Amino acid sequence: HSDLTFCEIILMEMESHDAAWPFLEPVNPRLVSGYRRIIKNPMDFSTMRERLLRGGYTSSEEFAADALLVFDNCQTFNEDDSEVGKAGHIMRRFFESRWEEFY
Ligand SMILES: CCOC(=O)c1cn(C)c(=O)cc1Cl
Repeated sequence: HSDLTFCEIILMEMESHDAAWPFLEPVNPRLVSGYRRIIKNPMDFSTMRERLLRGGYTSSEEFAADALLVFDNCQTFNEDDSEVGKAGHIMRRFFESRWEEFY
């Protein structure tokens, strides 16, 4: 239980983060040219929220994979000095930091 209880804590903390704005909702491929072709497994905080709420995470490890996928996607599609890339680096370092000072 404590495993999934922390997942809620961190997801909430990511959702409300200043740098979270690129990752709150699925990327809209109609608005982002090339996104469909380049990113095979899209992921975002609202998708993780839906699954978490509907109980669909077996372990804290499955949750971490989705979180890391968000930031791997970010780094694959965006330049590191792009506005989205900069936000993703802040978010990625925030996640790894929060996650580790518990596990
Ligand atoms: C809220 C709009 O965010 C974006 O436009 C965007 C988000 N992600 C996660 C990307 O990888 C690329 C863009 Cl353009």
